Amino acid sequence: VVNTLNTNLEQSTSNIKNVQVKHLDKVSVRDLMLANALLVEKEVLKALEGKF
Amino acid sequence: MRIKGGKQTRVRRKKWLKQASGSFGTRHASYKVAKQTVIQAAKYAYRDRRNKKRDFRSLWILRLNAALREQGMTYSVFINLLKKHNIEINRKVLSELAIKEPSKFNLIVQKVKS
Amino acid sequence: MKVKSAAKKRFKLTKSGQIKRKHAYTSHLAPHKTTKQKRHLRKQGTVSASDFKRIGNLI
Amino acid sequence: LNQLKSVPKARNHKTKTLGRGHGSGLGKTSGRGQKGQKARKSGLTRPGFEGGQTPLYRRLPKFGNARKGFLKQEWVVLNLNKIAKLKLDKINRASLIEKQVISAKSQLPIKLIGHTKLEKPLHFEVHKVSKQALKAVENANGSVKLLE
RNA sequence: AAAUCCAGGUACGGGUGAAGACACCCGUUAGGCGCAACGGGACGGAAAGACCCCGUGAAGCUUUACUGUAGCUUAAUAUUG
RNA sequence: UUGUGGUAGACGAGCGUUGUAUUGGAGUUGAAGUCAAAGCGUGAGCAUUGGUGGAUCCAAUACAAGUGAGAAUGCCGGCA
RNA sequence: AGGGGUGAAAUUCCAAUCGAAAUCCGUGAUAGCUGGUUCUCGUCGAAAUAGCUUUAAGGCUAGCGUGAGAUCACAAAUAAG
RNA sequence: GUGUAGUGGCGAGCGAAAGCGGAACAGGCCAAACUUAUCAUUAGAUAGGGGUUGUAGGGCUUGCAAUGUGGACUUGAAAACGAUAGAAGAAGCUGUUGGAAAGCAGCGCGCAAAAGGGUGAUAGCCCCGUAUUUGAAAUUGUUUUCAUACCUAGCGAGAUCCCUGAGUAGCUCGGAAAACGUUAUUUUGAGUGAAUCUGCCCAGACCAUUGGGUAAGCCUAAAUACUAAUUAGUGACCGAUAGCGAAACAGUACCGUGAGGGAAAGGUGAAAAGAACCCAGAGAUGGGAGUGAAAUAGAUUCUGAAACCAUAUGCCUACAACGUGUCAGAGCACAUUAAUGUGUGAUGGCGUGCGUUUUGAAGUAUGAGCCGGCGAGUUAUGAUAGCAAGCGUUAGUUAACCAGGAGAUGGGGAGCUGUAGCGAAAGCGAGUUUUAAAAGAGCGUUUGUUUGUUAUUAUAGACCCGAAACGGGUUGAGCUAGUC
Ligand SMILES: [Mg+2]
Ligand SMILES: [Mg+2]
Ligand SMILES: [Mg+2]
Ligand SMILES: [Mg+2]
Ligand SMILES: [Mg+2]
Repeated sequence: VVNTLNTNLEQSTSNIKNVQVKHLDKVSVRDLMLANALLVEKEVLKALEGKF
Repeated sequence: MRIKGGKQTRVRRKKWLKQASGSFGTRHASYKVAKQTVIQAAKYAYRDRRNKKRDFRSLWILRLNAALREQGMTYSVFINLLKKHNIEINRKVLSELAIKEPSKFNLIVQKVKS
Repeated sequence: MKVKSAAKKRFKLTKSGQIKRKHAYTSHLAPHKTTKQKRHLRKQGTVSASDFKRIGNLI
Repeated sequence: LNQLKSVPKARNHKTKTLGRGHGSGLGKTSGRGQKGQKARKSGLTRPGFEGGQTPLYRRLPKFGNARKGFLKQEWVVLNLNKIAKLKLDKINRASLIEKQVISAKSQLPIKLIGHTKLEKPLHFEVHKVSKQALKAVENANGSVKLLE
């Protein structure tokens, strides 16, 4: 999960069928409770706390 | 979405047909007749599972009457001679089987003479 | 589901159910009835609970 | 929460399938009875119908609509039994827009109403005040201005 | 080839029965299986009874039944002095 | 302790099918389907072995339905 | 050439069909009327009456079934007085 | 907004216009006054200038400021981005079962490519592609830039000057569009018929006051509806009784004079290596051989149930009344999903099928010859009720629409329900209607909302099948009737 949507990252992991990168506003309940492992970037916490 | 399902129908009909084997003619071939005959057979099973204990008691009565009639008294008098005097709960079959192993039965029929 | 037009013009609906209605026998023949009957029928009244089902879904 | 096993608490109720045999009940007749008009396709005649007998609505006389062709002039209303729970002084449209009870795009006149006593003073700016509502507001050593 | 056909190993008398029975009840008679015949029965087969009745069913026809109308005729007005 | 016949009919709990989703997993050392067998269940239904067959499929929890056939002088095909 | 035709008149004939042809379309016409309506187990269990009905083979409401909830004592039953 | 105001044999039913939130947004030009040139100028006509309307405008007399935006738009030039063929386009070997391994297993490897298809069985690395980066002589599309025409520009002063769409607006008779079953408004087949800015029309018959707008002439992109077609692709869509009627030479064959009606059926194997040769036979064909993993894959060609027809071990049956089975039970013959076992069953007791509809059917009442397949309470949009969940006492809640992976969702408060009722209504207000009555009675003096799921219900064919028929368009006088 990313806030600024970096392009080096999503250039990778696109050929990987397992994994996927998403901007914060594009994670759903299913897309998140399916993760089973995730990597949050340190920024989005400030955003997330605001959204509750 | 479309569902055909020819497996389940054939399996069910196969069970019904397998129930009726040893049936005359087409009764074991066509399913429509096999189901009728299985239903009817189970009705007869339910009725006979009661009629047979209705009838076996009668048979025991008959083969006890015959045994007592060769000693000098009747079955309709023997039952008194079990209940009122020498109160016995000997069953109505075993007093029958005791003739097939006799001379232990004569002990009964002369015991109640007291 | 359109409200029956010839009903919404005869059954005003009050608070908490209790459909309201006017009484019949008040339009035509005065002398054949009595004064007691006439002033009993002027006052409006509720609908019997038997017809409440037929009318509530009719509105 | 393990989509491989996702469960509710209770919402999956007895689905009355009407035409799939007798063991489930609701079978060949399917609950439609035996051989009536309702049994056939599209029974259930017109909602208000007593079958020839003049129906209740036809039997009863019609309510009269005096002010014909008009619409009742709506009022925005400020009852006193609840407005105490609302914390505000100097009541008017300019603040009722802020407290969201009224809307800015609403050129609608304001009425005041209600008998219940209120503790603190409130200064209302409204179009109509009841006699005893005005009395109640003034006993709280407040005021009411009646806009014209 | 055909129409027919719930499965059939498909007797008779008296009685009973949704009221006239191959099967039910109580008696009676009868080895298994064909072939040529004949038609009593299986309320045989072919036809969702043509008669009768019912449906707020159809169509055709009638008339001083109702409502309308093509036509025929009469008057005002325009064409027009 | 009191009960447990039952059409119309109300109510409850359930089996099976087809597919989607994620989770486990079996398969040319032979998958489904198909027949056969002297199994297991309170029922819908479910396994085990073998012959055939020659590539997909099974279980658990949800979800969605062209979802469950003995009758319609039913339709189509076959056969008496 | 069909709410027409033709008729030495019979309701004749109009492509094996004619009290108003044939096929296509509105059209999946409508049918209070027949027939059919597909898996299981458990719990409970009726009516076939009254009133009205251009209604009487149908319909509405009451009566009788079931499910959810309250009334739990003065309500409802069963015996004696 | 609302299923509202209304309209309706006030029955069935029908159903707006405002207002509000939004997608998109542009408004231009003639006729006539006046003037010009010419028509035997009897013009009342032809071609120009000029001018376009409402806080009224324009023309007529007189001045100031203007050189410019602007497009509903003409020709050229240049450029960009596309459409129509295509080019490059990374990475693997070993072992076992095996007919063939690409599986399984060992050790690696590449990635802006683990979308897809084929390759003897399931491949990221065998191939063809894909991601990516690219490229057009010729034809074509959209946009942009520069020049290029035609159209287009503003603030004042004077005064009874003139113009401002005639068989027109109205009025009457018959009808209709509009939500309205004829009614303001709008249209018209017949008849009549005005006025000219102190004007004309309008604000549900009508008049006055107030206020709004200027008909009777023309033109107009955008948002909107639809997709047989071209290209790329998708599917909790069908998978040969399905799905288009049609997977194949299907609107074919076939029926009918004609309009018109109108089908069924596909799969060898990885590859023909399509089965040379031999025996029987006239021959098809069959049986060996041969190829092949298998010929029980053989051209009848994937699998190959059932009804159905034949063969056979085991048991029973030729004095026996039978809805054909069941409960007992001998003898006989075998031996299992190891079980108080299996197949048959001389002989005793007992025994009038299944659905349907009916007061009641074994029924001399009806449906089904048998097997297999197909086949009948769903869906959209709203109403009420039950259950569960979120949110809550000035609460709850979004619709359209916009951005988005043909997504959850974010924005979007316009509206919806509830928060005060009563009354026919103005109105009053925890009270209110009736009433002289402040008595009495009626009704009220708080228990929400949005979704999920289920039952019932409404409008749509609304469980399925079933008419005789009704109306509209066409095709038929090659038989038959008449006439020529
Ligand atoms: Mg029926
Ligand atoms: Mg006959
Ligand atoms: Mg007015
Ligand atoms: Mg049935
Ligand atoms: Mg008959």
